[PDB]
Amino acid sequence: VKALIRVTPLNLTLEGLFARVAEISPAEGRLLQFHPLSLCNTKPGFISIVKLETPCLSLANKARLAGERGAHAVLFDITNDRGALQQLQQPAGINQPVVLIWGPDAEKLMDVVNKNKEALVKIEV
Amino acid sequence: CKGCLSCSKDNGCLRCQPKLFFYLRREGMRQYGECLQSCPPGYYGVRGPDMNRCSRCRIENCDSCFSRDFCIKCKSGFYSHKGQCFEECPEGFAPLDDTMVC
Repeated sequence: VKALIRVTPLNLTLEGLFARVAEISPAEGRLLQFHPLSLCNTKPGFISIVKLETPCLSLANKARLAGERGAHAVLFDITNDRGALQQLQQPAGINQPVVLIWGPDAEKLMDVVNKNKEALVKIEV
Repeated sequence: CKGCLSCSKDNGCLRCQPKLFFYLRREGMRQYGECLQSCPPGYYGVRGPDMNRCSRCRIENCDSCFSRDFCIKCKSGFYSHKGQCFEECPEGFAPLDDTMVC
C-alpha cells in the first residue's frame, strides 16, 4: 500500500510506503526532524521525519511516542536500515500514519530540512 | 559531527565517547546530536542508563545548575545559599559585604 508525499515552503514530490503497524490515512503539518534517541522517555500539528541509523524503544513504540508527542504522521527514512520495513509489518493500531521512504527521495527530503527554510508537508493515500 | 563515536551527517553524533555528554541541539527544523565536555549553560549532567546526557536546569530563580537541587550561579540580583537562590535573603545568615552569598 503506497503513499504520496508533497512539500512546499511558505517544491518537492515524493513516494513511499505505509506500515501495517499503524493506521493508513492522509495527513498534513509542518516538517520537524527528530533524532532516534529523542524518541525515548514544540507546538503540535507536525509531520515528524526521523532518519534511522543501522535500543531505547521498538520502532513501533518510537512511532507511538512520536504521535503521543503531538505528531500528525511519522516519516521513517530507512535508507540505512531496510530491515526496519520487515519489523513494521506487525499490526499495533497506531493512530497517526507511519510512512517509509529511502533513496534519492529521502536524500531530497533531508536537503530541504538541511536548507533550514521553513516548509509545510502533506500526505495523500 | 564533533566528539562523537558513531556519526551521521543528518543526525549528527549518534553515540558519544564515555568522557562526553550527549545533547540534542535544535535548529528550527533540524535536530542533531552533540557530545560535549560539559553540558551547555542551563543544563546539568546526568549519567543516564546508556548515555551521559543533559537535563534542563529547573530551580527557582537559578541560572546555572551543577545538579537537580543545587545551583552554581543564580539569576543576577539574587543571593545564593546551599545551592538555592533567594531575593529575600533568609534569616540564617546575612549577605556578604559585596558578593551575593547569604
